[PDB]
Amino acid sequence: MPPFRFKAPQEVRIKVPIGRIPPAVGPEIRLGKSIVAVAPHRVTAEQLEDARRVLRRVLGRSKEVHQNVHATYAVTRKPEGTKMGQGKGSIDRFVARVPAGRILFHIPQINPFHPFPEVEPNFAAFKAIAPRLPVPVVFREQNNFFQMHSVKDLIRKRQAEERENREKTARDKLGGFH
Amino acid sequence: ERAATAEEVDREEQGKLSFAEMVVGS
Amino acid sequence: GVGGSYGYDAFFRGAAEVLNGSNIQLPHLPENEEQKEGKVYQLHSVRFPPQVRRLGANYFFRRQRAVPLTYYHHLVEAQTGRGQALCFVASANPGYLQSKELENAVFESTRGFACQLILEGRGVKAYFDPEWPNLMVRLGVGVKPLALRRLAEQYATRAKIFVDKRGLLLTVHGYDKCAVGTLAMSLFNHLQANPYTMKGAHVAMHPIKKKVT
Amino acid sequence: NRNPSARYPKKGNKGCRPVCRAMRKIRKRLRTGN
Amino acid sequence: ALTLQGSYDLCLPSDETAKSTLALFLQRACEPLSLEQLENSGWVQFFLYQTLYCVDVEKPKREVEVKKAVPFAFQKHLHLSWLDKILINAQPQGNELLQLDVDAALKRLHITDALINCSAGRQWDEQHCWFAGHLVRSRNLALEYDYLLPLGPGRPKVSGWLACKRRMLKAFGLNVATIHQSFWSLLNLEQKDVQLTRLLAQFPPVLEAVKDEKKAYEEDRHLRFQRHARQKFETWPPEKLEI
Amino acid sequence: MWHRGTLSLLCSSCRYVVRKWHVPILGVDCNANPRHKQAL
Amino acid sequence: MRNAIFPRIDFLRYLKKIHVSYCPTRPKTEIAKQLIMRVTSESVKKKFPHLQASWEMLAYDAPATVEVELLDGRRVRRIIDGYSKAEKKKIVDDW
Amino acid sequence: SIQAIRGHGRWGSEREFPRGWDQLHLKDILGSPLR
Amino acid sequence: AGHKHSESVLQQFYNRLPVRKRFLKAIRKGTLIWDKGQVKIPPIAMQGYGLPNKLVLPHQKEFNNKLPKFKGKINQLKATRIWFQD
Amino acid sequence: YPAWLFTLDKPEKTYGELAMTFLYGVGIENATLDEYLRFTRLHTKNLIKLNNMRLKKSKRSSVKPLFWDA
Amino acid sequence: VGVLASLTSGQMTTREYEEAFLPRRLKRIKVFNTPPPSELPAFFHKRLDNAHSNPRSILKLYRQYMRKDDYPAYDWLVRCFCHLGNVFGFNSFWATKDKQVIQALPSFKFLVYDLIERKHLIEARQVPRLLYAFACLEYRSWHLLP
Amino acid sequence: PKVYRQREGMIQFVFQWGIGNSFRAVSANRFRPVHAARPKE
Amino acid sequence: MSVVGRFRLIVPAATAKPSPAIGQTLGPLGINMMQFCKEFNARTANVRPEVPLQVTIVPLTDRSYKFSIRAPSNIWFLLRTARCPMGSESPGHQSVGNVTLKEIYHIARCKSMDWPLIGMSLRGICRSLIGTARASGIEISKEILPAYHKRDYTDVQALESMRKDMRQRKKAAKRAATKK
Amino acid sequence: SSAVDVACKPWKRFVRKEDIQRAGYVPCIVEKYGIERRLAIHRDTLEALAFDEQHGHLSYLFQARLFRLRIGNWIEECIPTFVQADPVARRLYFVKFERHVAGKISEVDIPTTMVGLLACPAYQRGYHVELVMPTIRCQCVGAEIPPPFFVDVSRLHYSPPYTAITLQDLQHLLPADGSARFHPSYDAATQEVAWAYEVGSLPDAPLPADYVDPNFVDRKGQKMDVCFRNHFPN
Amino acid sequence: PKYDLFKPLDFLACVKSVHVAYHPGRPRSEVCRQLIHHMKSDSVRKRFPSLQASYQLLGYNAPSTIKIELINGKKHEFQAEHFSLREMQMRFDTDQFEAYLEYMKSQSVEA
RNA sequence: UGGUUGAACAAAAA
RNA sequence: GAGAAGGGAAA
RNA sequence: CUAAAGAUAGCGUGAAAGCUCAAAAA
RNA sequence: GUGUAUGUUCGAAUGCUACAACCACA
Ligand SMILES: [Zn+2]
Repeated sequence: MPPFRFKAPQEVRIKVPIGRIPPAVGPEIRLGKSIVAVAPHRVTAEQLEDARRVLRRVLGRSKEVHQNVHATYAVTRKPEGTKMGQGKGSIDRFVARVPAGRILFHIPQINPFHPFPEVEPNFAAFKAIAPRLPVPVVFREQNNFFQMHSVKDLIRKRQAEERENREKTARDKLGGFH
Repeated sequence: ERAATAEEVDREEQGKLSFAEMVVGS
Repeated sequence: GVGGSYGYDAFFRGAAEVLNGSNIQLPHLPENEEQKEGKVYQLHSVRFPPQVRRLGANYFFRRQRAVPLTYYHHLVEAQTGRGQALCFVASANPGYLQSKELENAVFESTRGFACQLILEGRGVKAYFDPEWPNLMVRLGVGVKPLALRRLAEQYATRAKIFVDKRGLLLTVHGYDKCAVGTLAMSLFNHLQANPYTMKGAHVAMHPIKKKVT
Repeated sequence: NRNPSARYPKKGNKGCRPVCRAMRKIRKRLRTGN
Repeated sequence: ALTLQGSYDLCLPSDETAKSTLALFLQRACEPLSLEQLENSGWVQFFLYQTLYCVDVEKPKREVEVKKAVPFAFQKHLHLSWLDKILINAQPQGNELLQLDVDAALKRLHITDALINCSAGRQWDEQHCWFAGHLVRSRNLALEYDYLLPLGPGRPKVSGWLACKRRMLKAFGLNVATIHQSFWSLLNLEQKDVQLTRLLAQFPPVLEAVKDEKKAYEEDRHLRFQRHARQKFETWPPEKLEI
Repeated sequence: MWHRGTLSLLCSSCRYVVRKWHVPILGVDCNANPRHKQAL
Repeated sequence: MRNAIFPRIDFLRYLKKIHVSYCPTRPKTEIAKQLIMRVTSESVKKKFPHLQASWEMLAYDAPATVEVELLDGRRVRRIIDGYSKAEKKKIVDDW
Repeated sequence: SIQAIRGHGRWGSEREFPRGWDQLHLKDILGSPLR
Repeated sequence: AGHKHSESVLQQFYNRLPVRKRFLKAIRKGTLIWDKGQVKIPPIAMQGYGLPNKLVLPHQKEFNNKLPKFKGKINQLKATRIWFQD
Repeated sequence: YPAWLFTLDKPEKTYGELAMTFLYGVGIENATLDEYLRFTRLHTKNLIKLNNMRLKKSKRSSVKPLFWDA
Repeated sequence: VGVLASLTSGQMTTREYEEAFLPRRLKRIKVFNTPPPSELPAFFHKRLDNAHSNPRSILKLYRQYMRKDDYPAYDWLVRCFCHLGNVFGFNSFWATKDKQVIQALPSFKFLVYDLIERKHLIEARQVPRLLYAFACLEYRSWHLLP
Repeated sequence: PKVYRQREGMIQFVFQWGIGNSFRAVSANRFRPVHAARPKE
Repeated sequence: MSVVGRFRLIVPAATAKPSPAIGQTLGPLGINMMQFCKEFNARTANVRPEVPLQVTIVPLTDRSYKFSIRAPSNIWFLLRTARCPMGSESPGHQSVGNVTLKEIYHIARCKSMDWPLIGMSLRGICRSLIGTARASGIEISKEILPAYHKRDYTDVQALESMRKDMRQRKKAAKRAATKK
Repeated sequence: SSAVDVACKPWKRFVRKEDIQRAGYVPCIVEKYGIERRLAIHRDTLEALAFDEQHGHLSYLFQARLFRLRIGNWIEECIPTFVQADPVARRLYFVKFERHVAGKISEVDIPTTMVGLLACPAYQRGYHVELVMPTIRCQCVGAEIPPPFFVDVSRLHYSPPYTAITLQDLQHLLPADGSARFHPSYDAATQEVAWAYEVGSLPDAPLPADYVDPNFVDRKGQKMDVCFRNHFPN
Repeated sequence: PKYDLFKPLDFLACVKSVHVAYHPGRPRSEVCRQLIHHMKSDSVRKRFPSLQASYQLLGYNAPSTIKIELINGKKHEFQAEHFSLREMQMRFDTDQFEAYLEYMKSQSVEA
């Protein structure tokens, strides 16, 4: 129940079919900032590790980043010294079979600047890593801030009340109406 | 300075009244 | 082609690089003060000098504009307001009344436009040999002078080049802004200072940055 | 790439040609990437 | 409206000693207004000042009474604020198609002294209250435009605005030529040019036309720019770097 | 000139422009840094 | 105020009437003159259309005074004699 | 056009003070023109 | 064509175009495009701004149209980065 | 020594609590003038700091890590 | 990014895919069938009450009413004309050229013709409205003026 | 207008094997497999 | 004519040595250093010799020069009355000294005579001193905190040498650790 | 509180999901405690509530609001219970509501909100503050649904190894009339709503036994046969 | 690079003296206050250290006046209630630009 | 808009 | 208006 | 004049000086 | 604009080498 640093799933050293990447059951929602795949693809362990290192370097030691998927699915390739048709090749790499709509990385820190709605999110690390992923990506930020708590609505209502009051005083002072 | 600060201290009551009325109404 | 076939990026990736920006390290801040107020527009009016009448219907009433640009000419015969010739230019959009063409129309017929080039260095001097338009500029001690009578001939009757008594300031004056600018910029292109030696000309308020080996 | 299999169908073929690759390759890429 | 129709001397016939109806209207328009209210009244300022100005220009019999109708403070305020916002906000905005067409015809005919929306007034007036559609100033001519529908086929008539402007221009001493669209639209380009030339023939140049020339350095008119004149290499080494 | 496949504003004085080269070309002009002058 | 509901503090928002009396001969009246100009500016008129502002040049010899009547109905008077940028002048003179 | 119909014409604001050809005055006077 | 016995379909399409060899060179390099009988500057992708609707899929058209739009000229453009959409 | 000297060591309310009071109206009946002035100062400070964070390009660590979460 | 993964991944079908295997000239299904109006006067009166500012919208209302009925309600015609005039009534920012364009438009001429045809239905309570509209549009109609 | 409230005395009941209709009444239109569960509340 | 700019320096009281410490700023400006020191000593008669205090120079295009003098820096005073020769390495996490509120008031009274704060309130000066102490890692309490209450053995007239010794010892120790 | 009145139109007798979708609407079915009633809701109006965050996907408040759909002369007071929406795009495909009746338990996951993070001492000291539980399960029997729960962190200081705000702290936010309560299965004293801890100091834990590797799932929603081999490390 | 030639001259580019007399309270005296602020502004002092600026407050309801004296002697006087700042500048623009050109012909504008 | 124009510029616009 | 990507050349 | 001003966002210096931006006013 | 050339590092580090803090003006 306390916070923990769960160990990563291990690499399965079992030959498996190339197969197809099944679709996502539904939207994946996580508070904070998320980088979400937009098309299906299989991301290599090297690519995931590079993205993690870049995210850590950009954000800093004081901030924590969660890698949502892991490369456990084996993928094989033949040695150049083997002829055609002599069975499947040796394991060559490991991949995560990311569908469309799957979060790759996310940071759970909520945006503190609720009263500054015009300051839109900082996606610096996501921008740094996106052009290197083999998947198109979309940047998301969800902070559980609902419009019922919006401060801009109160600001607008106050401005409207002030305007109405000003027009009322101007009319009264000029005295063209009862 | 004077004058301005004393008057603002006087009017803080009405400022607070307006703020409370706004928040209560909304 | 575009409009009949999709590109690979727009088809497979949905053009996500368009929205993959980081939003920090901006060269400028966004415009947050608009607020979509829906402000009360007003009929602004300006009293330009009567020379604005040089710009006629072709400019005021025949150009396509979002909102009307009203023009009228008040031609009557220390300043008191009433008793002088002027031009009323009005519109619901103030941006129209800040057009540079309206001011150019007056300046062309009244006072024109001017620019200045400044020469620096040892043995750097501009003079006349012996008079206008035989403008000559030397850019050093052992440097032969540059003959520039051709530019004066080019812009004769619409621009003139004046030299300082010390032969270090070249003032280009004229009655067409575009022509004056082009003349000055040719002269500058052609007298531009070498940043390592600093011998030559530079446009006023645009100094060249000294460089070091 | 080259014509005999990379040629796209045209209006009147209903998206198929006897020796064409492009359609199935595009569909596979859309389904599971490359 | 009384000013537009020029019915200055109107009065209720019930009594011989009857005040001017225009004077009554002005008095009852000014009664409930102060100066602060007058500043924001709007069209009222334009109407009052136009009434006073037209009455002064045409000098009718009841001019004195009409002038006494309006408070002197009101007159002073209107006179001093006329050129600020009143006339500009009261005049028609934007463009007129008939005006554009006649302007194009004049440009084709090479009448370079035709001023669009140009005002005219008496020799001693410091402010002008009316604008002519075009003012041909070398010919003492003012071209007005009637884009209204005629009373019937081939029976055009101008609006009250243009009728009052016609009377004002007459008083000022200009000739007034009115183009009626119900007839003008029936013509084509060449017929329009011919008819406009015939119109201008009746008002020959009575003065020299004022030019609005762009300024120039005339003293250099003798300078010659021989573009495509090759660079001459007179001596080696050159003593002068010819361009 | 910095020949690029993409153009970006590197500072507050950069601006986008069209150059009349062999063909029309997009580019970036800068008063501050000559190295900020780009051509797509 | 940006990103805030209520306006930045201003000492004219909740005043009903203000009257500024001052004498052109006495020194240290520039603060009174500046206050008069500000309260007669159209910017104050648009920001606080409720405010009534008046000023007078005293013929008699008396210090610059400001009287204020609040919306609640209270009334106060204050001496406004002072230096303003004369303070900066005196300081640069001292050093 | 929408602003002018709502009442803020080129003479200012009709709600603040009548400017002539007022929307409300004209509605009253052309909706019930008979005694 | 010529000494190149077999070339790609795209290369043949470029080779057949009826334009000057230098505009064709621009088309090959990607600084110009051939579209409906005309040689044009390619459409410009502006970071943070919606693309022209023609370039996006029919289901994505509404979302693209809801994005911010630039209606100025190249000088006014404040976008952080721009490139030719492809 | 002056009476106000005694209260100096007592910490003042931070921008978070002042915003709770004024932007959200939490316990606004007990708001004091000094509190409003402090809120007005700190709000402007935060505005400027966010603007600088957005228009930041150097490697300097002069920005508090809190603003990088905007 | 509106990529619609459900479609792109191959889980759902598209309207275009479905319609590529149908006759080209089938009729689209009317998803929502609401009863059409039985009385046009009230319907177009409500629409006019909603429309006050756009002369394009006012003329479109008249054109639709004309397309539906050859003798629209005379009171509605008078109201439409009054609204069109009030759009240009003496305090707007329109140029006279806009009034001329409206006058030249064929639909405006059809509305004026409809008014002239049954001009005998004008009651005394609408004369000031029509005169105000005439003055505002600067369209002096000698057919109706007598 | 008014808020919809069901009739009195109703209960929530689950049919484990599904609910038929005119289309399912024909044995050719069987739920398949016939012994599988298709819960419906 | 016009003012070239504004310059700042630290000068020891009643000291007139044309040292590089002064030449770094007076040198390029060209103002006569001996004359500047003569005027400085004339102005600093009532101040203890060898007391570093802050000086500001305003030169003009006509080579005229004006200048001003004011008391030593806030942290100079804070370290003096805290008996700490060295400031905190990591202010906000590590504290190295303590000062009292009444002592802050006294330092505020001393500082009140500087021109930048002449019209400014002593309460504000005390708040500024508190801020400087926070930035420098010096704690403030009404009464001396026991953790730093008995450390009044150092001599305020001999802590410059202590600062020099701290410099040398920290340098040597950290360089040895880096070598390790 | 967060109840929303909405206007709908019928899902007619031969139209399909795809037809209503392409008509710019979302198909919805209201069920439970009465007849199954079909309807369609303007897609813009519904997606405004579903995706009420500009940069966010489906909002936790959507499945926790009380909807007041109006159809013909009927008003359905219900809650969204099933939502088919696009994984990537903010598109609503299909919705299934279940009616809410005063007196019977409705199982609603009411969201949590931390708007006062700037007043948190732990956050100001540079430590990581996390909202662990986006929603809290509640059993609601009243005529209304509780609004989102505000988690106040102004008194959340950091002490090692971590500090937590648990459900007992929020217990005071429930209605005074007892119309709503937290799920009985919750242990209020140990269910943590928020954490404050230091990055890089957490203890190590093994992967949970309930972990299912998403790389070895077939298109039918079943584990691949390789997952049952003796050598499968996960 | 694009050079910024033809930058418009400030309201007080080549003005030798400015005097603003007015009565705070007059309905349309905003321009007088604006010009007073501008002529006492710090940037004006930095750019035109030789400018002689003064103003007077009238205790009676009298029209406002502004007097401008150029560096080349030409003098202008406006009733400020009937002009804006740009209108006054355009009405004395010819003399101001003539003086500026005469200056530029001999002295460096960079100063 | 100006033959101003090899990798260079000026005017106007929004 | 579209691999209109057979040729011409069109809004 | 009012009000505002980052232990600093872009320049600049060997180091200083100096300009701009943010904020406020208009 | 101003305490302030804030503290530590540094031969120095004066908003702008690098870290700490990011307070302060009736
Ligand atoms: Zn740049």
